Amino acid sequence: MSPLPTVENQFTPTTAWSTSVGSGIGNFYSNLHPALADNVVYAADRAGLVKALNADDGKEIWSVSLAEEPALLSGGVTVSGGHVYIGSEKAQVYALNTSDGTVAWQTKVAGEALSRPVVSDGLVLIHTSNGQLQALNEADGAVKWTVNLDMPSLSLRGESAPTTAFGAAVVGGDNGRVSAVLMEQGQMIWQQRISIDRLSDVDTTPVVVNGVVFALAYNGNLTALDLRSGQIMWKRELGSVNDFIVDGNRIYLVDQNDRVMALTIDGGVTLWTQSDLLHRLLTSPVLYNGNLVVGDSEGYLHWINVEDGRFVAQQKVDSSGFQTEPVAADGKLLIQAKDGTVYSITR
Amino acid sequence: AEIQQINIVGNHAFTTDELISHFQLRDEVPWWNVVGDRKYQKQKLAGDLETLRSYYLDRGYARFNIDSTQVSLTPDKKGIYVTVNITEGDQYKLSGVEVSGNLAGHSAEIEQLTKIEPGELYNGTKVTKMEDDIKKLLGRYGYAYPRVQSMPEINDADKTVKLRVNVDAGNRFY
Ligand SMILES: [Ca+2]
Repeated sequence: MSPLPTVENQFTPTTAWSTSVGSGIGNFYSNLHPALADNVVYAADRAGLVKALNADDGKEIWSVSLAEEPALLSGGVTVSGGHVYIGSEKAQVYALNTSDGTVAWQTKVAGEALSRPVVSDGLVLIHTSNGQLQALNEADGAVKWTVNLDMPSLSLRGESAPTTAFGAAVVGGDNGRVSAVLMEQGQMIWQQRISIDRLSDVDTTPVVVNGVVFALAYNGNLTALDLRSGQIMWKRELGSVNDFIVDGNRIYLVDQNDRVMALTIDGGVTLWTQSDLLHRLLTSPVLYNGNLVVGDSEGYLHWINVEDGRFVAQQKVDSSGFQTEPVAADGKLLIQAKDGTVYSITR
Repeated sequence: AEIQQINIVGNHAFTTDELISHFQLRDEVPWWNVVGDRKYQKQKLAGDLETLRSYYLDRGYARFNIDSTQVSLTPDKKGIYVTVNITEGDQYKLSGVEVSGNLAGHSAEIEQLTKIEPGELYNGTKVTKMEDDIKKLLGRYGYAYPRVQSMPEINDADKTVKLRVNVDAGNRFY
């Protein structure tokens, strides 16, 4: 991989707290990451342990075990409306109560539930490794509808979490197509192709802004689609499995070779590229106090200025390394290392 | 790239661990075999699916089905995931065996090869060996290439299977 660049920090980022969460995910590549809601962090490990932690000091509020298989906890954590949602590779979806971690409900779904659960319109959206998109009722977990998506012969481990807008879910497929489905009854609305060198997963979360859907497939392309019809407005030959950011009139992405880039929202023209972290296996990016932040497999956080793609800081945080997505919300920056340790980072 | 996990979904009668223990593909090399690796091969996967199929068929699960399988690569291209999605169904008992076709006048001996223990579970391998017994029996009268096909007639109400076996003795050879 690319060696570590020498950076003179413009500020000194530090760790506000860290808290272990069992043994994390280790080398099992998956989505599992922390959630934050009302000053509580919810985080899990693959084996089945789930904790709620005070967001200010990382001290434990409750801790439960969903094993007592291992559970193979994998998709999530997502929190909404008093519920903590987690999908597993034993094809289970759990809804835990935020107050005490009791299981409100648990549902057997169609396949390994790899995706970050997405909550919208009273439903919980789950995307399985065998190509099913399912909507579960928030109140009892009953499956309301299922959409079959075509699976190629080989794909990339992971499943697209849909975005939602105007009563539709917009989801990436493993065969290079983006699909829009009505959330009332899972009615297919439109499907548009945007795609080992034949690998073409849209594992990224689509982003919907001003009647436009932005989606990104592995091996290309980054495409803008008309939300109403699915028609392609423009495309850029860029590829990734990492979520990207649309903020202001900018697109920020980390491509499949770990180039970090900023593009214009109107046409996807590149503003800058930062290639120094090439093949260090970056997490997807997050905006924190003005800056782009990514983690790498060696356990560094890199802070990047959005105007010019310049490093403003770097910090050595965790030896087991990073993989799953960082989270920035309510004044916090959170990230979970492969060994399960959750960090709250302060700028 | 090396196999990170071989996962089975839908297996309630037997643990994932017990099932994949019988596979050529490995997500883990056991200490007692040195030669083994975690490399993926298409042909091995195909063999393992047949092993899994036979595992259930031999144990009464006449409706056993492999709904789908996924193979996927991790984005760093170093890891492989294998997932097998199955519907077990219930266990089935053997009601009878009916034999028909060109039996070359050895119906009686053949019928005594297709006897059923009372209350016997369907066993896929036992069906194959019964077919083989019929082929060898015909082989002892000159018929060097007999063909035998067994079609399970499944009764989901009774939880019973009737075997309809077709035999074609074929040419006699000197
Ligand atoms: Ca995928």
